[PDB]
Amino acid sequence: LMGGFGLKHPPPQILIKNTPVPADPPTTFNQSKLNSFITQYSTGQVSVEIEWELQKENSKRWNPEIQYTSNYYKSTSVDFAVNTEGVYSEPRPIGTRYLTRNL
Amino acid sequence: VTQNEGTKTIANNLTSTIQVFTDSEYQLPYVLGSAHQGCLPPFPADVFMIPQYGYLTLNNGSQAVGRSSFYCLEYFPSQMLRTGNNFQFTYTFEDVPFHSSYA
Repeated sequence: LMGGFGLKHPPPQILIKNTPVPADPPTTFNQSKLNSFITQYSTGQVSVEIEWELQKENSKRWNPEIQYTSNYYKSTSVDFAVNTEGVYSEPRPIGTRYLTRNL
Repeated sequence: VTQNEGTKTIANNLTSTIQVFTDSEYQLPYVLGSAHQGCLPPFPADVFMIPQYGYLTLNNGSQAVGRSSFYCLEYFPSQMLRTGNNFQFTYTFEDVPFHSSYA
């Protein structure tokens, strides 16, 4: 209902945590558990190869159907461009139902 | 057919030919199924004429959206056929539940 694809057996969920580094433990014994730790974190590179299938327009629509294109005029900040601050955004949302496929 | 002074005469012109085809890829607006009239004579001995062809697209009443395609079959292959030259083709269905013809 949020559009997209559904699967009876969808790609899994990836879960991670940082190894519990128990801080300095008491010299003498204690029955309780350890709460003290060392604030730490990590980084890394996320790789995700998504293969894709497609069906291209084979229609004989004689007239030039409509396409999607950035407006060909001159604007201050280019679309999907990075504002002079690196922070970039998206000018507008985009759909797929563009190619005029005969019903 | 010549029409000299209301006095018309129907001669034969075998020199001419005709062009016909079939839409397999279903790129043209399927017209039948709308059950338009002018069907094959529900009778055998009587002959008839083939109805012209016209289709429709998306429209905003008296006008049409750009997403209103346009078609011209003469942009397809057509078995150019002259008299004396026959024409045939072949088709096959696919599985469909038998129309439950029972009470």
